[PDB]
Amino acid sequence: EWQENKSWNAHFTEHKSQGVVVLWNENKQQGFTNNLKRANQAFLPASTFKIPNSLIALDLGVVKDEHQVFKWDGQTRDIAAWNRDHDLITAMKYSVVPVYQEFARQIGEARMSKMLHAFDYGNEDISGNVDSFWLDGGIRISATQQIAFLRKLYHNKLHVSERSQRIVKQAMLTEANGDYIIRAKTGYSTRIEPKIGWWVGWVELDDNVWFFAMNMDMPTSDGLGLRQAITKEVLKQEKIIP
Amino acid sequence: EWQENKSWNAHFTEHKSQGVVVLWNENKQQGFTNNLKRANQAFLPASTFKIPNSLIALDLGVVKDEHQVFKWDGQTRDIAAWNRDHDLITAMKYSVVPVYQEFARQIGEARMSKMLHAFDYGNEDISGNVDSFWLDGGIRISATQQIAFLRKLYHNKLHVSERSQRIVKQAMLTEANGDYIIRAKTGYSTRIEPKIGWWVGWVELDDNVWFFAMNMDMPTSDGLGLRQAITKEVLKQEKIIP
Ligand SMILES: [Cl-]
Repeated sequence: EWQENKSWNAHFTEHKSQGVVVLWNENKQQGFTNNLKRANQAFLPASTFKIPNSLIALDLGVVKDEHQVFKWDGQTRDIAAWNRDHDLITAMKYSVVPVYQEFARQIGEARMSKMLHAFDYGNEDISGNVDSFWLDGGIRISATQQIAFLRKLYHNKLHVSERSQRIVKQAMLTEANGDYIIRAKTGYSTRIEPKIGWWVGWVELDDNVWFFAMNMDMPTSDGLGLRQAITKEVLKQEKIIP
Repeated sequence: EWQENKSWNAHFTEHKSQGVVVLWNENKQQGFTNNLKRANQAFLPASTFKIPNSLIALDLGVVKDEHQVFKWDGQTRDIAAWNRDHDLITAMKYSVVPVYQEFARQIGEARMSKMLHAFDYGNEDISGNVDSFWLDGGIRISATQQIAFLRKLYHNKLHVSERSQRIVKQAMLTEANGDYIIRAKTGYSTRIEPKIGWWVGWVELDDNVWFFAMNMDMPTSDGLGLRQAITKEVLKQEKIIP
């Protein structure tokens, strides 16, 4: 069941922004959003694709464990954090595209396509460069589809090993305190209009889990922090977090 | 190699307290403490024993997974947080002794003894009530021994399944942000003098891990927050965290 709560638009308007936030109460099995249409609108996943990419890479042995070092290829790139060695944990934390482009090439398009079908991931279309299709290729997914995918991951019900799903959920760790735990992943699609930013994941509470998926128009990189800020304002409004 | 930093005693004295803080730089394989003598002094583990107890219960199947509900036994206790259903995550978070006492009874004395010897855990002496020996029994462990045990857990080198060690490290999650992750467990020994408080765990950074183990005299519960405060205060002085 899905209910539309348009009052969340205040958080977008007050931040000179436009987008969608989708929430899912696991205990009640009930979803909420401010925009039904945009919640089901299909976008490029961008770096949110690092979640399924990690799962496949781990299960195929392309990645041994979360501490296997992937050496810098020496090429200086704009993002200074990319110009260094990384493991799975830091590669996720800093959204290091080049490391995951190497994962995709070793996975290959054949295994990438077939294993993404097992996840029921978006339109299941990887047409484009095997190492950039989630950035300028044919793959598309909606916020509600992110939720469905994330719920399977949380419950270890994706068709990969439990170990791989545990490692990725560890690598998704973003914030934790005495009130909640957030496991999530940011995204930032810029190669194909409209430019947008993602934040998908869930909030773990003592007695419930709140899955979330949001995307918003991102004409400039100045507003990237609004992906998390607007989400936390919805969470606060619903008394999910203090 | 071990170096003594007596300047950290300022953090204990200024709080009208006495104790030890032990740190271990994993990358450099170097330990630091304010009191070499007390760093090797053995105490009752108290609720810090919930770490090995969780490992044993998981590995033996006493606990299915981290979300298996353990129903309240109906008995009202002083700590209100104990008077409710718990899973492994919340049982750790709120140090629910009674839930872990039932684990110990189901593990049994023979399997408990064998597993602690495999862990090289303290003096490996479980004499006393099988469901309270870590509170008023014969088992003893020092701050340096806590580190050594925790390092095995971090590296999945303990003699249990990798899954068991991953679940417990998940259950140990205490704090996480863009700067560090803390996985730890508090302790509070009161049944046998001297009353003390524990905090054992480690700090995960991008490029290093800092294991820590601290205990301090705890004549009254007024100073339980000093377990984390004094630890985070040494970490601050040593430029480990902001
Ligand atoms: Cl975790």
